[PDB]
Amino acid sequence: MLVLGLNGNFSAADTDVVPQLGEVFFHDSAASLIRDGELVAAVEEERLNRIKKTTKFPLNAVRECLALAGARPEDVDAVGYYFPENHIDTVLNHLYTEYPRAPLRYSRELIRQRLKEGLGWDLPDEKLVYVPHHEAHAYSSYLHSGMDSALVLVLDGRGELHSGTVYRAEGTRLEKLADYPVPKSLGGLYLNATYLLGYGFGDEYKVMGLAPWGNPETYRDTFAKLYTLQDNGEYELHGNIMVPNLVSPLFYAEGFRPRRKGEPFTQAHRDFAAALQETVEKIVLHILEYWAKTSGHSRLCFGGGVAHNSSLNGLILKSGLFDEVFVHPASHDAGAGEGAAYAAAASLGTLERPGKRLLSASLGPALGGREQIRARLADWAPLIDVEFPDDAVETAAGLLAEGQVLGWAYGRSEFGPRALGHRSIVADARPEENRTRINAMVKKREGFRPFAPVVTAEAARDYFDLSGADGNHEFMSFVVPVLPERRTELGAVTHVDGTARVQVVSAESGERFHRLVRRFGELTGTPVLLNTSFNNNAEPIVQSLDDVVTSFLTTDLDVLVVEDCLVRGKASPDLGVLVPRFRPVTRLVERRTAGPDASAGAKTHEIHLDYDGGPSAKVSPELYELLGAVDGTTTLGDLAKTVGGLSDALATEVFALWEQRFLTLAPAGDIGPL
Amino acid sequence: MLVLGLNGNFSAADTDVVPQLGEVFFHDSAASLIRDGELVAAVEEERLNRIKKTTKFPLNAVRECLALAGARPEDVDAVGYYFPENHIDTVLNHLYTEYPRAPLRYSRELIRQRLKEGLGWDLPDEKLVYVPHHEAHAYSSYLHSGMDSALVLVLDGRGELHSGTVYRAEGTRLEKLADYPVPKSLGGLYLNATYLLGYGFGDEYKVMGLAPWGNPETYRDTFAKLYTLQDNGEYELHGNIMVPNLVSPLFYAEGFRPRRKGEPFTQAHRDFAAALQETVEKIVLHILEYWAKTSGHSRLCFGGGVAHNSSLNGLILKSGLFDEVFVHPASHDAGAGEGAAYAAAASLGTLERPGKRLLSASLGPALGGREQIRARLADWAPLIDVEFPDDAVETAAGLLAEGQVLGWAYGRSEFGPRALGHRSIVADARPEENRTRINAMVKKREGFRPFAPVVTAEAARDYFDLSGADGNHEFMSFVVPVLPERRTELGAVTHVDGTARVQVVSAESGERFHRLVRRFGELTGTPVLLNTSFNNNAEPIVQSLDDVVTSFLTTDLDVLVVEDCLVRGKASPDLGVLVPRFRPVTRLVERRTAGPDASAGAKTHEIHLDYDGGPSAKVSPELYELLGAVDGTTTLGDLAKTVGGLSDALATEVFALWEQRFLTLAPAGDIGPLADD
Ligand SMILES: COc1cc2cc(c1Cl)NC(=O)C[C@H](O)/C(C)=C/[C@H](C)[C@@H](O[C@](N)(O)OP(=O)(O)OC[C@H]1O[C@@H](n3cnc4c(N)ncnc43)[C@H](O)[C@@H]1O)CC(=O)[C@H](OC)/C=C/C=C(\C)C2
Ligand SMILES: COc1cc2cc(c1Cl)NC(=O)C[C@H](O)/C(C)=C/[C@H](C)[C@@H](O)CC(=O)[C@H](OC)/C=C/C=C(\C)C2
Ligand SMILES: NC(=O)OP(=O)(O)OC[C@H]1O[C@@H](n2cnc3c(N)ncnc32)[C@H](O)[C@@H]1O
Ligand SMILES: [Fe+3]
Ligand SMILES: [Fe+3]
Repeated sequence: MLVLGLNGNFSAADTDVVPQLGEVFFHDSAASLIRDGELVAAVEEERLNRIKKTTKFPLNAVRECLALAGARPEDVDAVGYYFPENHIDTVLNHLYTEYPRAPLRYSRELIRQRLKEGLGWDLPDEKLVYVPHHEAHAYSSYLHSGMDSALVLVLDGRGELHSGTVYRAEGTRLEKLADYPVPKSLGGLYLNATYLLGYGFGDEYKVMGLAPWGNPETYRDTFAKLYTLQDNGEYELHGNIMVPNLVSPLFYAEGFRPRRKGEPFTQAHRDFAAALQETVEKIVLHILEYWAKTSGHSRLCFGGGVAHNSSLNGLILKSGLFDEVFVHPASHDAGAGEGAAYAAAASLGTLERPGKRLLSASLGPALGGREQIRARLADWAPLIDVEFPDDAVETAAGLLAEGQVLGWAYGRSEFGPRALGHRSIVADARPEENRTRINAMVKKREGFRPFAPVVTAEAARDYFDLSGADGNHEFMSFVVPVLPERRTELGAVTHVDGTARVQVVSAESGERFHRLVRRFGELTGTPVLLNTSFNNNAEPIVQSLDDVVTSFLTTDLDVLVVEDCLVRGKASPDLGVLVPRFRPVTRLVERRTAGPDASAGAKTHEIHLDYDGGPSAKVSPELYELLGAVDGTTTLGDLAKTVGGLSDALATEVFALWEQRFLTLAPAGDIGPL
Repeated sequence: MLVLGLNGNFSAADTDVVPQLGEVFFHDSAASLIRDGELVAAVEEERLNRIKKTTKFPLNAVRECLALAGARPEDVDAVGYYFPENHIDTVLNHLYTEYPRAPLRYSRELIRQRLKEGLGWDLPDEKLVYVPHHEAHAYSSYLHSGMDSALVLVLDGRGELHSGTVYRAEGTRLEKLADYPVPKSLGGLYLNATYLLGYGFGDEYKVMGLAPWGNPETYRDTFAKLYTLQDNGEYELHGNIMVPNLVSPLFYAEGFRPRRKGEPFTQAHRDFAAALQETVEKIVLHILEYWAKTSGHSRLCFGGGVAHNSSLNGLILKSGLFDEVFVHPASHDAGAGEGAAYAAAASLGTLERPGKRLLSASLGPALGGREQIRARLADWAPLIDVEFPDDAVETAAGLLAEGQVLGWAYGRSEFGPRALGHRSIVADARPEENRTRINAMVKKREGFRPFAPVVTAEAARDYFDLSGADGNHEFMSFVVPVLPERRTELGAVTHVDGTARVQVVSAESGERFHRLVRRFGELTGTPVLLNTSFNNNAEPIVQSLDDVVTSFLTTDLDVLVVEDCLVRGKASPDLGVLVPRFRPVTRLVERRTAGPDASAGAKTHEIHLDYDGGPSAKVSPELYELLGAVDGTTTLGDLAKTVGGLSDALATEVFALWEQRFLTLAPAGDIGPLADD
């Protein structure tokens, strides 16, 4: 039994199903492969097309999952999709009425067209199974919990008809106990409030990271007008007929002005986040306190996108409601695509389930074999020096104790948004300056942002207060208090409220990462490391070896440890050996506007990425002429000859387009099949 | 007492408040001027920036209105805005949360800045009065009716809180009787249904025009699921949590598939439109039966964008519920902007009302004086031939009897969507072939589109059944039956169901136009002319002389009559003398896309208009080099020398771009400041 789980929209690589398709229309595209009830491969398409939270069809992710399982398309028994057929088709139909040129191609045709053109796979209609959205979520959260009975809560933005569902799980059987309608969505509320702080979709864990810095008293009574806790676990949210945002009209009325991009976060902003975070905690625990005593379950699985609110999770944990809580590492819509596979298996036959709680998220493609990795790093020789230590883990621990900030790339990439020892950036967790520098120089992000610690399983309770229910901490699902007497020791990973979004690494969850953290503690007295995700501000988590090296050279990391190799940047790196290649979304424009006296304005030159929310950048006339000559095989040095050679000015300008990922710069060739 | 009325959004000429601002966010921008209670001036901004139903701030319209009234900006005593301040500023706030780089400027700051930068007018804060949206509509519709009391129904898409409002009007007082919430919008219902026919915002009247071609029984039981008539004049519309459209999910579930661009209208399309039109009539008649009995009133003023549904208006007329029915020529938001002026006068002091019923929509800027018109037509000499007849009306009447289609441009331009004898295209109404002749070869639009007749006040009742009630027919607000014994005589202007959207021109509403139609009737025994708007598919109704000449040269009209001058197109017109100018929204672009093997794709060159829903067109490398050198003074022929000269190929390509209005092509200079009459 081999079943493919699918989620996302149906856009090709270079175009969208309608032009400029909005970024929220079936996002977080991914493919999951389960076989005999075990989850053998999972990767979000964002890692492969390099578009964060992409909507495009997860074609590459399917191909990558088939390869990791050693399977051909013909070997797959069923395909699940994380929404009912009528719902996705009605939304497609709506997009079509707004874009009268788009052909009427609905989801069944589009899935079968993508799989046939992109993999040579004629999917039979009988094998494609559509699935209720929260049923998919619930399966994913619950079957990977290691529990035989539980209460499953699914809260997200919305499914086909509900914003929240409560399930009873026993064995492999789900039983609905409750749902909440779409206009009560807590993910809708949280996204709605997020737009008031200059953020947009995807930024909601920044708002959650800002809330501890604020006082939830200021706007407590303002938010109180937007919801009412009712009896027997019910609640109402209170809408308006002004704008499609639940939060802005009332806060506008009260003098609150939405933050602009590039403006500092004022104390009024910090208090807003705090009040928002408190509201959602109040409602969810209201729901949970009720359904805990009503259904009788002492164990909770929490899924849906809202279950990535680690702060909420840490408060469910510290409440007394449950003895055991489980959260999947992908609880957002990519997790729901995995669930669709389990739900498809159950509709055609019986449902095989995992036999242990999921401990590792390391489920994507790997970097390659020892020899193709060494061969590909040779192709980067004009930019990097490489060492091969006897014990890279031992060497990396020493470098970490010397104050070096490392990139750490090993094995298969992490499914879900957190890095857990396979595509990580790590540093000493003790100096509070490391939070300031890694925020401002490395990840190039907002100073208020916290940093998550990884601690060994054996020293966890020496540092963090895990009391209350037993939660799973392998995937950074829970915010926990740092023990008061350790807060100054762990200055980089302790937040303003004394909490941390902790990962507890064990030999069974990540053997090599546990080795790194244990050996660091033997050298320093502190088996705790700072562990942020290995990506700059312009990209999702790095996937391939070329991704890892590109990101290392274009961020300000000290050393890269990739599959036992020690990589450092060359003194004077030679950008001219690198082969420029357009991304399928890369676009070059020469534009003239109206000018003074109804004239043609002066020319400008822009590179941009052709998707909703995609960035853009001005380029010189010289580089505009250079990038126009890109053929995918000629190096940047030989291309630059047609504008008179690769001057230092041009290489710097290219280096900045590279850092914003406007196009691919990598040595000739590629690593080859893994 | 001099009051400015404003409506629309606050975008500049060359950008929008937020980028690519949606075409629905405060549309049909217009300025209006009332002095001592009379509407002295009013033009929609679309006429001046040439963007149909534009949302941009109506700064030009304001300047035109001040000049037609001989007023300094500092002479204005109050400015009125057609929405309340919390509402527009809350919508702006929402646009600002979705575009976090947009400066936080709300409506009061934005109105003042457009008037200080654009006119030098430091607007005092105490002069700006914001007005409830259906209150503005109501004033416009009732103060021009000539009625001393009436029931007022305002039914549009949306105001701050309502989608329909019912008033009692006595003298100058409005008294609210009822309302319907936003989710019951019939305007919204109609626009939702328009999207399923491959059309969009601004095409509703096309959908109304298609409805007679179809049988409302096919989808009658399907629409019945979307609404319910209730007691006490209430109705419910039945939503869904699937998509922001009331109609599409149910029809998708029953196999209805929305029309694509360029597809022919199938019988199911025609039936859908018919069933859609039958529903809105049924509901609006259900509202009105109740409020005509309950208020007991015999006079009705109907306002809001839904009141441009002339089919609905005629059915209301043929119902025996009212004795009189009045409809303002601009019942869409441009009229709320006028009404906003009155409501500001009522708020700030006393409300002066119009003496008589409004008879003529001819409230815009005028073409110009006799001398400067002759001078400007001289600049156009390389492309046109011009005669100066002794009686142009008499010359025109014979031409029309001869079978020519005529451009007709006189005086001040018509407020509202209808052309009524000041910016019109006119032809013999008798031959049925003249429909496809003027549709397919002149307007260049769908052929099903029927054509409106203009009849004389004297002959009117000899051709149309104006019975049922006394409706005002000076603005084509009412569709009426054509008398069966005349339906064959009037072949170009009789729809498939026997009806017509009649203008009735009198010596009082439009003298010159009335003489024209009367004379043609003396020459033919049929005092009916076909009357359509003077504009091709890519522009609103023309405004300036250069607009009128441009439009004549880029359509296939036989003759143009413009202020007593007869203009025809030269055998070979000389495009080289026209001076190209960029419009503020013109963008010229060289584009490269991703190619195979991760390469750079092909350089495509294109011109486009940078506003939501604006057109675009591919251009040759040679025209791209030429257009990029446009300096706004040098002629096309002199610019063309930098690429080898204006070859016939380039002139054709430029001409096709001219025809789609991508840029302004016009002789050097302008007609100059429009002089005083
Ligand atoms: C113009 O036309 C329409 C317009 C609209 C609706 C429609 C139409 Cl047609 N009509 C339809 O039907 C939509 C259809 O159905 C659809 C696209 C459904 C997709 C699959 C659904 O995706 C899901 N299932 O919500 O994915 P999930 O990954 O689990 O979670 C994600 C949620 O969780 C929260 N969240 C994450 N992180 C934290 C944290 N750390 N703390 C607290 N909250 C957090 C997030 O904040 C977010 O709210 C997308 C969705 O919800 C949208 O906002 C993301 C609301 C979108 C609503 C609109 C655009 C108005
Ligand atoms: C994304 O943000 C949105 C989207 C919608 C609504 C609102 C908002 Cl903020 N909220 C309002 O309040 C709208 C406001 O009042 C407005 C533009 C009023 C003009 C003058 C009316 O004409 C609106 C209509 O009637 C329009 O049909 C032409 C249907 C529009 C529905 C929409 C534009 C859906
Ligand atoms: N704020 C606001 O809405 O302005 P507004 O007074 O100009 O009305 C526009 C509305 O009238 C509806 N509408 C326009 N023409 C229509 C027609 N011929 N039939 C029905 N509805 C129509 C249109 O589809 C849209 O819902
Ligand atoms: Fe979800
Ligand atoms: Fe309106």
